[PDB]
Amino acid sequence: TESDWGKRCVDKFDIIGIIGEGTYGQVYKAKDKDTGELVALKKVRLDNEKEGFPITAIREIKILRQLIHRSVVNMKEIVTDKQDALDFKKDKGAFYLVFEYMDHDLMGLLESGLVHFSEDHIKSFMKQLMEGLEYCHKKNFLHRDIKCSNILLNNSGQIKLADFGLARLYNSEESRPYTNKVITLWYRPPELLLGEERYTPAIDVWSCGCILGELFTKKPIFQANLELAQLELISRLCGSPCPAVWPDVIRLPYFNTMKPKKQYRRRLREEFSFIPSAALDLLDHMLTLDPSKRCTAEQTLQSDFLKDVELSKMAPPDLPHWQDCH
Amino acid sequence: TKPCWYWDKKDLAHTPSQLEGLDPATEARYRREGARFIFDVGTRLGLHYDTLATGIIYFHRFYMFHSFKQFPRYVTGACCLFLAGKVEETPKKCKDIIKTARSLLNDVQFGQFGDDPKEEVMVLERILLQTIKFDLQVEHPYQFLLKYAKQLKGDKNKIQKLVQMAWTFVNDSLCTTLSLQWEPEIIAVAVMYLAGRLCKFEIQEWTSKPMYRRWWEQFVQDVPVDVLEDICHQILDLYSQGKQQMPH
Amino acid sequence: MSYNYVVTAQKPTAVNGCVTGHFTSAEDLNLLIAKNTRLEIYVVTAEGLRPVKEVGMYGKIAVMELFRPKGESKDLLFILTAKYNACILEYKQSGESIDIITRAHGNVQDRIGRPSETGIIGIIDPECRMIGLRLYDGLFKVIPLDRDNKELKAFNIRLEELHVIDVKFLYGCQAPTICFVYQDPQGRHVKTYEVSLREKEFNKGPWKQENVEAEASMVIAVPEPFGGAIIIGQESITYHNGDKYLAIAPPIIKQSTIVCHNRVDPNGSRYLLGDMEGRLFMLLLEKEEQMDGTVTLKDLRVELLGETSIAECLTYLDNGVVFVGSRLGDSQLVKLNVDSNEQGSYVVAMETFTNLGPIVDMCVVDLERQGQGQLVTCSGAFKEGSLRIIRNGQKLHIRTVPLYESPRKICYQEVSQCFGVLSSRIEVQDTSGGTTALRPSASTQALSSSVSSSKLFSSSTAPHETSFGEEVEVHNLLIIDQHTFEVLHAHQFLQNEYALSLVSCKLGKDPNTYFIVGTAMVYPEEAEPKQGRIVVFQYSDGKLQTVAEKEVKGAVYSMVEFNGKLLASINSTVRLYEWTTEKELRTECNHYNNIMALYLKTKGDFILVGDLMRSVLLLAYKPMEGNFEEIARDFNPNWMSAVEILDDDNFLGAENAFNLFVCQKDSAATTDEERQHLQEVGLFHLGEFVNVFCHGSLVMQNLGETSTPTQGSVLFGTVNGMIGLVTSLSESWYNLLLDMQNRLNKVIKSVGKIEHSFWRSFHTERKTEPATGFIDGDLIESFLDISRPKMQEVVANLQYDDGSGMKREATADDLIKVVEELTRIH
Ligand SMILES: CC(C)n1cnc2c(NCc3ccc(-c4ccccn4)cc3)nc(N3CCOCC3)nc21
Repeated sequence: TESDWGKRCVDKFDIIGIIGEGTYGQVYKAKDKDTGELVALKKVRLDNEKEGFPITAIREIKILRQLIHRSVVNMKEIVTDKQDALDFKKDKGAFYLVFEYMDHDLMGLLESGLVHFSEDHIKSFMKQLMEGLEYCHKKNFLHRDIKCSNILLNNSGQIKLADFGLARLYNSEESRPYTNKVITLWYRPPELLLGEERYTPAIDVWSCGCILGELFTKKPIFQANLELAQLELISRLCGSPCPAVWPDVIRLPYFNTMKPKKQYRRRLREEFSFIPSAALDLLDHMLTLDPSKRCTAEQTLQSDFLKDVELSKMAPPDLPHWQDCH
Repeated sequence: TKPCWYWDKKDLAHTPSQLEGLDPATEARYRREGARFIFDVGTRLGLHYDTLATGIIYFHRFYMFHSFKQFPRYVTGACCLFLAGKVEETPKKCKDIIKTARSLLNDVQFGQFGDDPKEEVMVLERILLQTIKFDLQVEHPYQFLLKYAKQLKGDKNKIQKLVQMAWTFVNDSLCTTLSLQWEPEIIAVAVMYLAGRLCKFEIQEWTSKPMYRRWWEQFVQDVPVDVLEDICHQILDLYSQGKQQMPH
Repeated sequence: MSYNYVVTAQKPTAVNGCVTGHFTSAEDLNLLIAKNTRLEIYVVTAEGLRPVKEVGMYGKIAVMELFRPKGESKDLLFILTAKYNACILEYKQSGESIDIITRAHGNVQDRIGRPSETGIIGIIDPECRMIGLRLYDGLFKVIPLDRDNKELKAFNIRLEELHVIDVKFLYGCQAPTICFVYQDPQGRHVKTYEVSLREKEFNKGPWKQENVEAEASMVIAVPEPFGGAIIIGQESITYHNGDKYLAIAPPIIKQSTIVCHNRVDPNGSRYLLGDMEGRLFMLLLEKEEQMDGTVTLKDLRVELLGETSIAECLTYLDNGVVFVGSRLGDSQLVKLNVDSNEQGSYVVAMETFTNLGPIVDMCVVDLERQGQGQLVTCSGAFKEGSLRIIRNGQKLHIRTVPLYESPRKICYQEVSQCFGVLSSRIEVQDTSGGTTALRPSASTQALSSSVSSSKLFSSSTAPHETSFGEEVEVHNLLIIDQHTFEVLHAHQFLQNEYALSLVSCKLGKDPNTYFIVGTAMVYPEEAEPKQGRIVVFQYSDGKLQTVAEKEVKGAVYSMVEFNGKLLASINSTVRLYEWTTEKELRTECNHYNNIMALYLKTKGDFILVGDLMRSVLLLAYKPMEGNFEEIARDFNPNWMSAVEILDDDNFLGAENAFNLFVCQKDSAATTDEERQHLQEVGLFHLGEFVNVFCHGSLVMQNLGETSTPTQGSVLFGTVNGMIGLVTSLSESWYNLLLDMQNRLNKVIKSVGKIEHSFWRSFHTERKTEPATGFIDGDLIESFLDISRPKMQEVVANLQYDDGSGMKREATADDLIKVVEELTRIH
């Protein structure tokens, strides 16, 4: 049946090439021999045998077989290398996680400078991302690695979230110790810069706000190399963490340690004054310092900016293809 | 989409183990020993109850596709617990599972691990994953015992006695093939039902529908008493054959 | 890691802007000409221009303006670089010693902002109270010109109008006032605001918004006699001052877009206008004085003067002399006469300044069997199209062969003693239903001619509608002789067929040498071409014979000969064809993992593919198997302009951001993943747009030439006419030259006080990295031009390595020899 994963062989796919390098193996583009569908194969190598099958892949299998949303990437099956016949110990062949093939990734489209986003294209982008983030948050899962490279958009204007290698369940009642450094420094939330370690789903919302701002400038907002410099850049824009706006900042491990140059005032609305009013309000609420005052995924979907977007009107981004040469 | 992980009691007469000449009593004994091995090892390691149960459900499922005569059970058990730890985010190093296994197992039993215990377990991970068809998410009677108990309102002390007694039954049902016959939701109800009969409690009074004598039907739709009694019979038989008596 | 050296063989020749004023002395009339990164200062004479000074700047010159604040004797110069480096400069001369003073400087980049579509705009107040900068959408940046602002500190005023086309500071206003044409969904409008340095905000401007032409392009601030502004469009020129609105719509300007403007008479009575077909107009402002003692504008008139080179910048000098600065063709001095000549023209060319124009493609060929090599470049566009033959002999000798149409690709075929050149000409839909060319060109002045009669797409059934006046490109293959450069033959391709790629080679066991062209069927409706041809021609006995044609399902962007087989890139696919004994192309193997295979290069059985957005990939042909294998890819994303192979392990690429990089095989076989990661080991901001990389050198090689430290030679051609050379170094030579750069940068004074390290930093809107793996040859070759005190200051405590001596001190005289040897490669 369709559900008997791990047995079908990777012979069934014609490998087109290597689309990218992942965490637990390389990612390849491939065509299914039977259907002609294009797939993306993530290679999982347990040959290292340091600690066996990688947990990053275990998370992505465990969670993505549970999550069924248009804006969440779909794992179709898990296939294997030709296994050694009647010799299970010597078998070092790897496993492949089959996904749908998405035409492009956001970082590539922006780094190459080949995308222009109108307000209406940003509306369709964010409604899908937040709707899928909402779906995940309603299911009590945190992504913990929202970057532009984990947002896949195909030319049809459909957005899908993808690298769940760091996803774990969140319980509001049961506070649990979690890994401090989770989201990429450019998109890292302020609380994790101070090391909350018991963070809320709001961490993902901060990353998406960073994307929201980035889509309006085409340049990431908080570009730093070190955790302190990042807190400085965030502070120059959002204001310095202080009990006046974040009463519990005093509870954070590095609060007294990582002071910014000044106690800056918030200028987010001034430095982003070129943004439409409905959007600017969304950015201000998503880039709120205190995670308990930062808006939820649902609240962004009930905003003037996203509330009245019809997903029938996908409005694909302006991707130049001809005349890019001349 | 998703695989079916529940069989009928009559089907257990045809596990690989049975067809290689193992009798029903022996396979049942092997299942109890392998599960209790998983439980005790993880308890020493400080593992969450869900992690222990997940390993057991993997273990029980595994020997629905393979024979106990070709796959030594304590190696299988150790592997299941090792994977369960990663699945449930309570990870342990394989060397630490082997260490605890050595303490709890006698020399003959630890012989199953062969000359290199850690390797034999790590190798089996490939087979385990293919056997469970990479369906790693598992639900356990515990969550439903607490979700349903939260909706009961009444004497704080009578309900807590019901829950703890039912909890002990859930732990004991893991040593049985019930995990492979009935969904966890039914198990949680069955253990509430059992604890109720023994404690002379009438659970319907604690529900929002106090004159609905089949109290469970608001929690688990379509469950006949036939099923709940079958489950209760199986759990109590484990207490009668063993020395232990009802928890009270 | 990898070590390489980049040197400029010919400086940028395109004129990007030109201004006039009194910069060198309050007395002299100056002409400042800006080429990319280069500033040329001239003094206006009665015969032409007297050069006085040239400086380089560590930045692309984006804004260039002269102004004279109260208290100064002479004009000061403002320059803003494309990296947002601002400075104010002064000319100072002490007898024979000429130097440029940096009076104020700073970087005006904002942490947050959207770069505007119409680019950086910089304007200065008529009272020189402030500098206006339009850098980002929705923001107006003000640098107030107070004496104390030596760092050029500035503030932003919120601008409601996000999409601004153009802005100027208006004349005759009680306060500083800006006039701008902006775009919103309701069309284009002209609006005015006032600028308050005290309040640091806009106040309501003198006159109301008026709706303007949809394609309103340029704003002219008219001087005091008639205060106001003129708005230039595609069809109409309009004047707006308060309630006065006048508009002229002469049919002559509708034909070609007007791109430049300049004031002839300071009163504002006459302005010059230029358009894309090179036509030069006079815009005459007709005066009406009122009995009130006031001067008003009676009418606007446009008069055609003649033809100039397609001009990026115009500036009127004196008498009848006008400087024509062209980026597409040669710049000029032309004289405007009061009386027309017998052809009706008032314009007569005086001097012609060489511009290698846009270098679309180029090849190196030893025409005279000299062992040297000459560079035949495809240069210029449209009517200024040309082929340029460049040879060394101390200055480069450049011959220009006018084509009068846009050249696209060039390749040399020795067997035929001729070149093949792809070209396109612009024709316009005419009343016959067909098209008519605006002027004769090479594709029409060929001795013999042909037109492909291919029936491949003949079935069509795709409706394409034509409106009178629309432009079309007509593509041709030109056979041009290597000695005379007579256009021997011109082959015209199918209607709507673009010629994209060209090779000359033999295939298989076929002894004939062919011209092969790859094409694309281009229809306005298509996002990406879905039809195309590979055509095999034979040039024999003065006639081009169509030998074979292969239909493809895309655009043949790039082709290259590959060990007797034809390697071609069709959109996503990279394909290898074999040439059969039946003289037809047969597909052997394909590679499909690409977005758009724009560029191809080969070496042995290795193929380097340049992609639209995925940078560079190293492929290989496995002959034992008859297919392709991906060896390694550059996973860092980049938009490619051209690529080249340096050696079996190092690969060179160019970015659309004016950046260069080198990728190398990781050469570490620990994991398969390491082997497949091409690692960028070289990063360098060139400052130019590289279109073509070509192996070769123009230096005479007698085998007796002292062996240079550098190994290898790659020449490259850019949009601004700049020609450069990339060559490799040993680890020892790099470290020496790199350590010397750091010493030179501390010693050499930069114009605008721009840090050299900043200038060469890799720069995209999203990234900025320090340069690596590249030696700036121009900094190294400037050591020979610094004064002796500075030379000895540079060599202090300098030590050599990895050579005859493990630690050897350097003297100033030792380096003079090394750098001189390095000057022999360019
Ligand atoms: C595995 C699954 C989640 N998946 C499904 N479709 C995609 C997907 N699709 C976007 C994508 C598509 C094409 C290319 C590409 C094309 C030609 C040459 C080189 N790369 C890159 C990214 N890109 C990624 N990531 C790209 C960056 O690395 C890591 C993988 N994963 C995906």
